[PDB]
Amino acid sequence: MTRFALTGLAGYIAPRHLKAIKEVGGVLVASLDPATNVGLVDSFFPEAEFFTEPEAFEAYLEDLRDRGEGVDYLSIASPNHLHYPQIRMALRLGANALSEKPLVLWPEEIARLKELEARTGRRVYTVLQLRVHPSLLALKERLGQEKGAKDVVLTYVTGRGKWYGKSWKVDEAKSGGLATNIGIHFFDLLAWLFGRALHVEVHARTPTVNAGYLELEGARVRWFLSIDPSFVPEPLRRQGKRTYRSIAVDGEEVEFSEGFTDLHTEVYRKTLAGEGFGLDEAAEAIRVAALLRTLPLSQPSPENRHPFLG
Amino acid sequence: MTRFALTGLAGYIAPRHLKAIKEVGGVLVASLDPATNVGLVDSFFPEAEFFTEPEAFEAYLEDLRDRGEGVDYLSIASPNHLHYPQIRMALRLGANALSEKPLVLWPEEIARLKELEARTGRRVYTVLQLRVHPSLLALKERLGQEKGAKDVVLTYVTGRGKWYGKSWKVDEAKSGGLATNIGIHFFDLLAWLFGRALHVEVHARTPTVNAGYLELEGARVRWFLSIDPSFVPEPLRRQGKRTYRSIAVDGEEVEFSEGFTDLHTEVYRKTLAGEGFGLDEAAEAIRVAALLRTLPLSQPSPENRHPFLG
Amino acid sequence: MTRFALTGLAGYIAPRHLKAIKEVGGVLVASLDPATNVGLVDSFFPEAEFFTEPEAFEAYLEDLRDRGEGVDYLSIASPNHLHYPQIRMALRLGANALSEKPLVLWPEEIARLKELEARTGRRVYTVLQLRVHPSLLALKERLGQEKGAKDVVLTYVTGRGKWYGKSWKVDEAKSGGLATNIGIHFFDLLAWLFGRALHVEVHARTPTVNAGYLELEGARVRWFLSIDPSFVPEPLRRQGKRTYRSIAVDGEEVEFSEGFTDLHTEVYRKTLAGEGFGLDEAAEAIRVAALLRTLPLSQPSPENRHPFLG
Amino acid sequence: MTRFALTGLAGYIAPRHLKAIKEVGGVLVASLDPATNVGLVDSFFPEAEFFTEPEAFEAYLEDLRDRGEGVDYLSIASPNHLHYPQIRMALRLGANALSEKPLVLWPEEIARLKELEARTGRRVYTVLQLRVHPSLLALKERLGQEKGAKDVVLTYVTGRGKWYGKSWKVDEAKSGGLATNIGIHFFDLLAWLFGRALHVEVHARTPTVNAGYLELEGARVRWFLSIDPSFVPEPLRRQGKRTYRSIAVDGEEVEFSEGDLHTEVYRKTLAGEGFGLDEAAEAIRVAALLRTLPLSQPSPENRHPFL
Ligand SMILES: NC(=O)c1ccc[n+]([C@@H]2O[C@H](COP(=O)([O-])OP(=O)(O)OC[C@H]3O[C@@H](n4cnc5c(N)ncnc54)[C@H](O)[C@@H]3O)[C@@H](O)[C@H]2O)c1
Ligand SMILES: NC(=O)c1ccc[n+]([C@@H]2O[C@H](COP(=O)([O-])OP(=O)(O)OC[C@H]3O[C@@H](n4cnc5c(N)ncnc54)[C@H](O)[C@@H]3O)[C@@H](O)[C@H]2O)c1
Ligand SMILES: NC(=O)c1ccc[n+]([C@@H]2O[C@H](COP(=O)([O-])OP(=O)(O)OC[C@H]3O[C@@H](n4cnc5c(N)ncnc54)[C@H](O)[C@@H]3O)[C@@H](O)[C@H]2O)c1
Ligand SMILES: NC(=O)c1ccc[n+]([C@@H]2O[C@H](COP(=O)([O-])OP(=O)(O)OC[C@H]3O[C@@H](n4cnc5c(N)ncnc54)[C@H](O)[C@@H]3O)[C@@H](O)[C@H]2O)c1
Ligand SMILES: CC(=O)N[C@H]1[C@@H](OP(=O)(O)OP(=O)(O)OC[C@H]2O[C@@H](n3ccc(=O)[nH]c3=O)[C@H](O)[C@@H]2O)O[C@H](C(=O)O)[C@@H](O)[C@@H]1O
Ligand SMILES: CC(=O)N[C@H]1[C@@H](OP(=O)(O)OP(=O)(O)OC[C@H]2O[C@@H](n3ccc(=O)[nH]c3=O)[C@H](O)[C@@H]2O)O[C@H](C(=O)O)[C@@H](O)[C@@H]1O
Ligand SMILES: CC(=O)N[C@H]1[C@@H](OP(=O)(O)OP(=O)(O)OC[C@H]2O[C@@H](n3ccc(=O)[nH]c3=O)[C@H](O)[C@@H]2O)O[C@H](C(=O)O)[C@@H](O)[C@@H]1O
Ligand SMILES: CC(=O)N[C@H]1[C@@H](OP(=O)(O)OP(=O)(O)OC[C@H]2O[C@@H](n3ccc(=O)[nH]c3=O)[C@H](O)[C@@H]2O)O[C@H](C(=O)O)[C@@H](O)[C@@H]1O
Ligand SMILES: [Cl-]
Ligand SMILES: [Cl-]
Ligand SMILES: [Cl-]
Ligand SMILES: [Cl-]
Repeated sequence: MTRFALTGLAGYIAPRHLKAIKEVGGVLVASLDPATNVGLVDSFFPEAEFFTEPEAFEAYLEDLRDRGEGVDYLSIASPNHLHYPQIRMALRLGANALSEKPLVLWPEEIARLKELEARTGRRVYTVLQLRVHPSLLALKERLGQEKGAKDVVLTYVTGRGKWYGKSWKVDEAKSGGLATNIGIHFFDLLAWLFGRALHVEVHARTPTVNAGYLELEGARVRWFLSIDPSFVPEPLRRQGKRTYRSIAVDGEEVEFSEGFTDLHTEVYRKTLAGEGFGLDEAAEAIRVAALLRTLPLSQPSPENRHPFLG
Repeated sequence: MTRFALTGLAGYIAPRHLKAIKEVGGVLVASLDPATNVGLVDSFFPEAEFFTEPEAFEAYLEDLRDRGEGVDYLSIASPNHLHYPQIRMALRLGANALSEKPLVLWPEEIARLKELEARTGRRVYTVLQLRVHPSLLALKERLGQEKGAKDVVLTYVTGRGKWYGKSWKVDEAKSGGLATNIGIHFFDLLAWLFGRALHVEVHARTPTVNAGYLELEGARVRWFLSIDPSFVPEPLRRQGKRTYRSIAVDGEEVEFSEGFTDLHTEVYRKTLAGEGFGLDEAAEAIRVAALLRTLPLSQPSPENRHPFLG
Repeated sequence: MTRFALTGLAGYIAPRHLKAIKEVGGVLVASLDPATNVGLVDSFFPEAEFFTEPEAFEAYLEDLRDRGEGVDYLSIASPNHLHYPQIRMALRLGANALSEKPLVLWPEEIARLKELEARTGRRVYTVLQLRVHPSLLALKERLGQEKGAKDVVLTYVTGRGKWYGKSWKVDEAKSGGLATNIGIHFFDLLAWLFGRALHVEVHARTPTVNAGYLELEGARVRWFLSIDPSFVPEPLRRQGKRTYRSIAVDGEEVEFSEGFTDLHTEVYRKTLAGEGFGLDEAAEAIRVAALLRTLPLSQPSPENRHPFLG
Repeated sequence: MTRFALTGLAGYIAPRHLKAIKEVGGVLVASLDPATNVGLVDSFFPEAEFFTEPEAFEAYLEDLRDRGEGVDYLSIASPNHLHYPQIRMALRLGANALSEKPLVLWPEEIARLKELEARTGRRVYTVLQLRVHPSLLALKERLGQEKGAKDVVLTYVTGRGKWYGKSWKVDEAKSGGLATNIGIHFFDLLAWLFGRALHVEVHARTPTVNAGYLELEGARVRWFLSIDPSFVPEPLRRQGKRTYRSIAVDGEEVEFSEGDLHTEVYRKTLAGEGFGLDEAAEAIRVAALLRTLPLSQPSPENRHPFL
């Protein structure tokens, strides 16, 4: 049984990690979370230890290591800014890391972790589940058959109620900003499908809307991201729908369904089989997100302006 | 359309409150919780306000009240020691209070809420779902048919992993202790079936077990409470059970480990129709738990001793 | 003997409040703060009650009131975004409020407080110690003696090390931003001296620097505000000084880096003597600070530019 | 210049650590505390880094050493239950530790630290200022110029208002209980003066009082500890004194109610004369026994007067 510890046990995404650890036959040995509604853990791993203090959690896994029972993986589902130091914890404990996205917030942290992987003999992986979504895998094989850059329009609107503005997720120093926190997976999907960003522009940057343009090696991309559910197109909004994804590639919609229940598990599966997404796979989206977070706004040309920008 | 606010939204029991508010066709106007994994609320009430600061939640509700739009109920699912001051907030805001058990921790607090109900024109109600469990309402019907006090064996085992001992639930000043935080349900069930407690003894009192004997108007009761999954009887531990709740009366036995899904809803239904559990109904279990809190351990006569003790 | 309760006991400013209350012959009945290094309080008011939960602090004060022993004042030293809801608490308890600056973050809040004072017959005061600084009182007396617009240069450097960036003080939602949390002192000084701001520009807004230009009824004002200690005039840096506050107006320069030891007690004295700063006195600086918060940066004309951006 | 990092910067005792570091020529390079009224630090070490997340502080310190700029000491002033894990962080970073009392909460943690010291070549020290108090260094003096068991009465009343009951200091899992959190100083003083405890009893253990009786190699000791100020003897009381610390040894009283001892401790620690695991271990063993022994009824001759 591969042996896991987990951070962020009380959070929204952690149950998918409990399910994944179970479904690959792993065992959860310990969890860390300063918050304590975590009792769902009893249904999966009735024996797991639990800590509220990071140093106590670390001291415990270090004793496990020192007496031959260390965890193989620290799975990390804490707020975004804690990814890097908790990955650093995984490696100093002689463990591999399996971190929620964004893997870390800064290109400079990716580099530092490259070095520590070397000197530590351990590896850093990340959960990028769009990469295992069967429609998007299908999209990538097709594109492999095609010549020429694609023109892409990417839209993602994901309504959040009021609690969202009271959470770490809108605190730029913890979340990296809207584009990072609700965008990272789409910029990662774009890098995966279309390669490196030669040019990056940001055209709107407010508390509820980020929008802009990328020129990547394989695509020109106009993109729009929002947490305000009224950018949902009116035919779906009159239905009380709260979200809307759409990637169109050369005017054609890319149909990937919501229905998928298993993608965290598939990621965990790939990772254990030595096919996981490492620092090299993750880095380009992080680099773009860091630029998006820090670049001054620019005025878009008409070719370059997302349609929702008007 | 009854208007609710709710405290402790991120917690373990909150989701059953969100379902009861929906199912009774109320609307959730605002929630408070310093912890912010609360996004499940979007699935129910995508417009509700949200606060992490109680003073700000209170000023918002007060504004609504002052402009004629105040909530009807404050549903309270925060840790036990805050039930009382949040019920006080409820009344001072013009809302009835609908509070998780233990309604409050101390009988002196019960008596203060009685005065205040009078000065504020609103009511304090409590969630005592064992009182609407159909097997127990059934058990109560049979008991009413018979003359004489009954001899009762009450066994309540609810396994918890290590997380429980890092939570407020084991902090006696926040939870009132194991016999309050878990036991109040059964002390209240026994008050409802058998009336007042004439004599109370505690025989064991450790971080994981509490046990003792009560003489109530209608019954003699030996009781055993534990958070150690190991006291679940062997036949049920084999099939993976962590929770065992049984009352045996003269030797007829009812299991009620099961069937709680939407008993919260039913409590909400009764409470809205004016047949809710008020301060008069809740006081006696509260008085008993408070006594069990300060009481010195005593040696049990063998007729007074629960069978899981020896 | 004036009865006080206090919020924010564990913080940087609270010790001036303890001293103020003691020195005007007040007594501290109770305090509130989630944080608990507050033991200094025993050496002022060894019997005061202490709460970490706002709802409990409030129920307690309300009991005191209900039995004819309410506090006379709630002194408020919590983070800036909590001022409004805590003054609302004080008034709903039949106490006056004496709040730290900024009295509140939003002008519209000043208008609700005004209505609550009439209903209540209680008053909301604020701590504006610059208005009692002898150097600034004397400046104001001299300026009284001459008609015509004044030409003003205001420099306010309050050097802060790295800890400041992890504090609520740099979280815009809680502090209002540098120009509010520190700036309000000098925007209020300026309003007090020269009246209403007719025109407002912001030239720099970074994490350590805010600067801009005002035109008020009585004066034009070039201002610069920084928490970077490198901005202290070299001559004074040489000497270990980390804070520099001066106002230069028409051929005279008044320094006010020091002289603050007793100013909080003098504010309490004036307020207890019915000469405190109320909503009317505080509102203009609050209005300007709220404007500065949202205004887009603009290119300064050279004559409108503070010399430190020079 | 000796390089320190500090934990617990926002708390009650931290300013004595800032003063000590400054006064022995040290430099504070970084601090950790989840709480943020820490601005006092700018008037000592205006350049120090500051962290609220332990993992982030530790990554930073590790970076410092992965490139030759490590701290030499980690000064630890966080709640008691965090001493052990923070000392571990110190040793794992290649730094020595200088931890507030009690050094750790359990005897078994002492043994594990002793192993880590050997693996690492680094050392764990602790702040036991009563050992540097000139009035107790002088009691110890007079003492070792006679043998034979002493008869000792220890009274330690350290008055605290209502805020104390809302603090980690009364949470037994964090503080170890009253006899540990306050008691450890006098249990250590006694072990230092009189050696190992051979017999231990507890006669009262309430939220405000712990009292009992010890027999040590060199003394019998009746002891009483309270955070309730009303146990200050009615003479010193009617005048609003709120702390009283007395050890009477065969009828003669030394009083240590009123205090720079932290600096002396840092000095001796950096001078190679600090208080290590060996020194700290006995008080820790006794405090652990008392947090856990069942109460017992004292014989009259073994019962502290104040009972
Ligand atoms: N793949 C997806 O579909 C998906 C969806 C949501 C979130 N996420 C990602 O998962 C991570 C968690 O997001 P969440 O949505 O579950 O947010 P969350 O706020 O619901 O959960 C956060 C949890 O982390 C805890 N935490 C805070 N500090 C910690 C520490 N020092 N150590 C351990 N735990 C700590 C908090 O108490 C909280 O319980 C984020 O990185 C986010 O980007 C991914
Ligand atoms: N009938 C049942 O089956 C049942 C089961 C579990 C719990 N409960 C009761 O429900 C209440 C909650 O229990 P829980 O299990 O969900 O514990 P929990 O720890 O999971 O949930 C606690 C929630 O309260 C929040 N909280 C803390 N302070 C608050 C404040 N000042 N205002 C608002 N919220 C605050 C915490 O952040 C947390 O999110 C308790 O009274 C418990 O006795 C009943
Ligand atoms: N006039 C001045 O020179 C001056 C100086 C500093 C602060 N102030 C003002 O005083 C207030 C406090 O500033 P601070 O310097 O002392 O910063 P601080 O961060 O040092 O102290 C803040 C205290 O508020 C507490 N707190 C948080 N939430 C609370 C709540 N709901 N109720 C009660 N307390 C709560 C925190 O735990 C902390 O102990 C701010 O408004 C600030 O603008 C004025
Ligand atoms: N020798 C003495 O006279 C004396 C006096 C007080 C305390 N102490 C010891 O010092 C330590 C601190 O006591 P205190 O009086 O100053 O209590 P305190 O509660 O005033 O200070 C505690 C500080 O620790 C911080 N903290 C909490 N978790 C932390 C973490 N993971 N990392 C860093 N800091 C964290 C808190 O935020 C707080 O600022 C305790 O061991 C106490 O026994 C010694
Ligand atoms: C009826 C009753 O006694 N209610 C009390 C009872 O709650 P309930 O009935 O739901 O316990 P049960 O185990 O049957 O839950 C089913 C699942 O949820 C999981 N569970 C349960 C509790 C929890 O906090 N977290 C959690 O994940 C658990 O792992 C199970 O798998 O114990 C709580 C507690 O001591 O904490 C008390 O606060 C309640 O007042
Ligand atoms: C794939 C992807 O976009 N991942 C990101 C995505 O989450 P996901 O896709 O699951 O949300 P989706 O809208 O599809 O609905 C799921 C349901 O749960 C609700 N939801 C959503 C987030 C949350 O914290 N809580 C929550 O209840 C929501 O109301 C729905 O009802 O948004 C997160 C966020 O917005 O913070 C990011 O942190 C993630 O990186
Ligand atoms: C030597 C010794 O016993 N040390 C222990 C002792 O501290 P010390 O000697 O400093 O307190 P003394 O009673 O002499 O009061 C001094 C003044 O400060 C105030 N004081 C005191 C403690 C506090 O936490 N806060 C505070 O303001 C108090 O109000 C007085 O005004 O109590 C601590 C505690 O209670 O936790 C333990 O952590 C220490 O290890
Ligand atoms: C009058 C005025 O400008 N008030 C504002 C001003 O505070 P004040 O005048 O006291 O600071 P000054 O620069 O003189 O430092 C004095 C010493 O204290 C130390 N100091 C200072 C602030 C602090 O938070 N902590 C601290 O330890 C500092 O290291 C110095 O050693 O900054 C506060 C803030 O920065 O948030 C605002 O909340 C105030 O409203
Ligand atoms: Cl822990
Ligand atoms: Cl809020
Ligand atoms: Cl409280
Ligand atoms: Cl940090």
